[PDB]
Amino acid sequence: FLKPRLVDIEQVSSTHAKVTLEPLERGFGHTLGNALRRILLSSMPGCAVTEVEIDGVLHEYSTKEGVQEDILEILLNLKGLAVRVQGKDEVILTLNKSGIGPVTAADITHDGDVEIVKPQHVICHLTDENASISMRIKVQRGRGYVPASTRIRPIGRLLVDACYSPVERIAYNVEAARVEQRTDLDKLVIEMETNGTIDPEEAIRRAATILAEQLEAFVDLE
Amino acid sequence: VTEFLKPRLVDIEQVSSTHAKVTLEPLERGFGHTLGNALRRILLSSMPGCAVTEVEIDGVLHEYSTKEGVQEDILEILLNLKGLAVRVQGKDEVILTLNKSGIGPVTAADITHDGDVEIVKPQHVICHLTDENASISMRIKVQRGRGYVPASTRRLLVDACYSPVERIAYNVEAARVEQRTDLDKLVIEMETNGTIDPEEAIRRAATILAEQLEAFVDLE
Amino acid sequence: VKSDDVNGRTKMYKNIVDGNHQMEPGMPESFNVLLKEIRSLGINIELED
Amino acid sequence: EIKELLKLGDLPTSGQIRLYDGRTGEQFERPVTVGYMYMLKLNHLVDDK
Amino acid sequence: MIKGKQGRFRQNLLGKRVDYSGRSVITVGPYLRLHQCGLPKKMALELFKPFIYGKLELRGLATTIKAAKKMVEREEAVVWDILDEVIREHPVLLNRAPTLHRLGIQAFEPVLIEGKAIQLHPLVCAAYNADFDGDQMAVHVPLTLEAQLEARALMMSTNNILSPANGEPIIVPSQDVVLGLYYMTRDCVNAKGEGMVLTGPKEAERLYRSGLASLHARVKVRITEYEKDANGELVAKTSLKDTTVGRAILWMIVPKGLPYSIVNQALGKKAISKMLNTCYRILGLKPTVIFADQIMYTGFAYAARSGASVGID
Amino acid sequence: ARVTVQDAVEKIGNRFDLVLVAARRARQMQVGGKDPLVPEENDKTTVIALREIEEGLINNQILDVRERQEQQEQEAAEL
Amino acid sequence: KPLVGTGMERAVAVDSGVTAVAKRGGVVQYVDASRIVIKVNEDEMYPGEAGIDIYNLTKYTRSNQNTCINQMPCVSLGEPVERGDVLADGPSTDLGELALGQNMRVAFMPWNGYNFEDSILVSERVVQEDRFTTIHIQELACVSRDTKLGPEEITADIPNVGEAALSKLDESGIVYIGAEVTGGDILVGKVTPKDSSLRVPNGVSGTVIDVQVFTRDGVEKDKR
RNA sequence: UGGUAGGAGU
Ligand SMILES: [Mg+2]
Repeated sequence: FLKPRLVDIEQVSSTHAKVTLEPLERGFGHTLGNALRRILLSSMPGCAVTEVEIDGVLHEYSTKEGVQEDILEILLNLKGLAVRVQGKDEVILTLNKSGIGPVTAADITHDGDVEIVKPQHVICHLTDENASISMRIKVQRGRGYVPASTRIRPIGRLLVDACYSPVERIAYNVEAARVEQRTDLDKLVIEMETNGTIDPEEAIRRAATILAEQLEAFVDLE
Repeated sequence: VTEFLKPRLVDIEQVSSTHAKVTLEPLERGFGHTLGNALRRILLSSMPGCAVTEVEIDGVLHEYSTKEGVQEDILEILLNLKGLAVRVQGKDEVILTLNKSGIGPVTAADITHDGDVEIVKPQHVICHLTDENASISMRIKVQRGRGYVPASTRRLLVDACYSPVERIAYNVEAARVEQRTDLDKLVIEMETNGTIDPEEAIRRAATILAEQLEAFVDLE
Repeated sequence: VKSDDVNGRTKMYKNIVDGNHQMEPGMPESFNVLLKEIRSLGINIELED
Repeated sequence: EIKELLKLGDLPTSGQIRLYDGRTGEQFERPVTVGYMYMLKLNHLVDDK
Repeated sequence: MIKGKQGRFRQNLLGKRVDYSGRSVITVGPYLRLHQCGLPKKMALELFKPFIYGKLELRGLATTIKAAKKMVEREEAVVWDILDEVIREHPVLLNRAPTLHRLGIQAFEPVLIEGKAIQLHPLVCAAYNADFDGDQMAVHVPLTLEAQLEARALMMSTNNILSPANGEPIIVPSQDVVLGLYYMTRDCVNAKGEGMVLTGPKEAERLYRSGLASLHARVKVRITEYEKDANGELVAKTSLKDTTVGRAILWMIVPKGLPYSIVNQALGKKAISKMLNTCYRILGLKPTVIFADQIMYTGFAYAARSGASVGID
Repeated sequence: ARVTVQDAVEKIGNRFDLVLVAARRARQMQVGGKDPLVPEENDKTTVIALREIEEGLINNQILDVRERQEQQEQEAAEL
Repeated sequence: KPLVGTGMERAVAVDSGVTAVAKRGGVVQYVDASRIVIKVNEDEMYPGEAGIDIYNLTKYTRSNQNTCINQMPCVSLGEPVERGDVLADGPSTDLGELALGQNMRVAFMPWNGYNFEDSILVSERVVQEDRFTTIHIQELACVSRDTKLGPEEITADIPNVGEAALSKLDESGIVYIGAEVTGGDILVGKVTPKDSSLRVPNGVSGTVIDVQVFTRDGVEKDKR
């Protein structure tokens, strides 16, 4: 049995990448592709936002004066914010902005361990230059989808839904690969669509590590 | 957050010597299906084994014909030889011969011992000889392969079944744990030809699958 | 026991928590209400023994 | 006109795509209709029932 | 206030409202067996409250009734373990809003599920006339021991196989299971794996799974067929038969007594009903129940694998 | 987790007095100090009594004779 | 908005009172999540005491069916508008088009019996992006009845209850605006001479958006 | 609370 090795991590965009596997025996390509796709779409580490506090507002059904968008819409916009923390599993982000103009994610005060993948993301629009907005964004590390109802104190804190999942679209194809003279060798290429927080090769490595760890359940160590 | 639930052989029930049913402790959501499908594909497609691939009989020279004194048809003879399960030590290509005359079923033990090759069930019946004076001289050739190889892809040609596994069926139903309400329980069925026990078949399949991921798991 | 017998209701509830699953039939209160209603029209209803 | 509009994009005219099973990973036979449909959520909730 | 629908006689004397009852929307569950039914955790906790109190008092976690009531209201971890013991073998009565049949109310063995909807067996829904489009069904809990024995012996869905109106069976594969069985048991003129000769049904399943042979390819499979020629004894008969891969695969779930002639055909809805009735006539009740469950599971699985779809073409 | 009753019905054909005798036996188990004859495996008294009835070791006459023996034992302890 | 529709949805959206339609055209001087101010063009502008009309949007308010009604400003700052164009989107409207529901990818095939007769199987992606979440507004009313043995009062101190219940309440016995109440939590004091306090019914868990207090003419007013 | 209609679901 030939051992698959990762040869290309070719990226066509910041959020789109294709990872190819050159050597594969017949029948192994589809098995590995399906298992990898399921284990990537299922469980990957993410860094979605969990909490948000705004000084003016009390409950997320209110409206802030001077802000174009509703507070619920602001929370929904924040839910899609993609951010990666490379040093901590918890961080507090502060956003301060004043004057007329859209409030983009680039306006968030940033630390060394926190970076924004797409600064062009917009949070809310300020229509009156007198009005100002301030937030305390709380970011946690997790996996899967954790609804805001299943958390298990102050009035000011606003709870948002948490969906820690860097990947959102995985597709794979099995193609014939020519190695030396023998045929039946298959090449598996996996096309990924992340939000930019998780590297492709690291994602494949983590997914395969989880798959190998789970295989030890019904087999002795090998 | 990288910790995952790990089952430990919650139930390995042996219906018979060649048939078993395996159950697993609560698995995370969706891991039952992927584990079961991966094991199913590995067992049906890529499992080393030895089986009969072609047979030459001096009595009959065509696929459809008749042998005097043999109540079994020529087609039934191929099925009986194909169902035979044999394991070979070391040598990858060996030819087995069998000659017999007289009334009585031609059991598997009737074949020549031929040294290293072993027959799992000597009671296997190949053909029946209706006449005492009737005789059968047949020569089978076996080799080691991987998976099922139909005769169409391939002097009588019989489709080979290298894999020891006859039937695989995995079923997933919900399991309950106090912390997590939605979890998966994997139920794996097993039907081997008897050369390799079902537990050993599962162990070998899992070992192959985990060996295929050696390069990916780096500095872990 | 589940609808009208108030004595039956309380006895059944007390029996269940004690591990017993007996049942006292009794008489529904709706029937007694009907008896009084018919007696209120000058028609004599009696559960004669 | 619908077929012409589909041909304007890079879509099959028949309107059916070959779908692959999510868990098994093996493609379905008999190409299956796929499209975008406007769906409503009715007031007959379940926690109120 | 005595006569009429609003009077005592119709409204209260014959239509008493019952405690230990609940109502929720129903939804289909294909995982269930014939005798089982889904039941939300909250609904089961509310219905079986006195049993939970009694179990808590017996085990000793709660000294008094007030402590047990508070603990249940807190829905602590121990309460769920106690609940699982209580409803382990306690049938619950399920009925639809219009109850025309005797079968309009049936007893099931409940399984705890998450959500707010009662999961009902697909085969059972034919008798209930349920449609799974906002349909509602009320549940009732038999308290007394005699009532539990009575529900188990008479009202359980496994007992109601034949309708009282006529001898025809009341459970029958209806919509998707019959479509899957019809798709499986069909023949194509040319298909992958045609002309093969197979050892048995297990080989047919292995070939179809690996993709070497199509589900409709005509092949020759050796079939072990059992016929009860003797009174109470079965004699095996093995022979080569000209059947498709799909028919051979379906033969695995068929019980021992039945002949092979039933599976060989195209297996429409009438054919499936006739096969179930034949199983009931020959092998009794328990094999018929197991066969019905196997038929439903296999039909659902192969209908899903078929990917049958409707299009404008 | 008994699913069928037919096998127990074969013992008592009426299937209506089967409910009565099984209820009486289960009441004997769960109210009195009587311990089941057939081995128990985390089952309710319903199924325990039904399984005893299936095995043929419980019947209406058997319950009657057992009650007579208990009555004789009770009257013996009096004197 | 529906991907495929009849085309009259715009007419039925504007012809109802849900959307705010500009009576006089002009430019949008000031826009906000609460209100829109329109600077009227000179030609349409009346000579005497010429001014600018102000559109006040109705934010989250309970409807007859206990559903939320809100106006979303669909115009930006400085964007010109004319007479008869929609300025704010009412409930279930998108840019002046009747948007009753959502359009999602649909496949017609049986799937393991989960869509048996009329059942529908929905991907978890539908739940994840909250594209079918609906707001529901409930109204709970409390009345200070004048029963015998002294009038019933709405006061903070409730006999024989834990301090945790009073923690959510303010010092005046009313629930704070924005408190995440749950079923059974006390909302008002409602102490009767002799206890019966209005509380959230079981199965209800939502934030309290506002409280309205109506008081009889002549009696004192509590601090809240 | 309780009696009436009013609309709706199966
Ligand atoms: Mg319906």
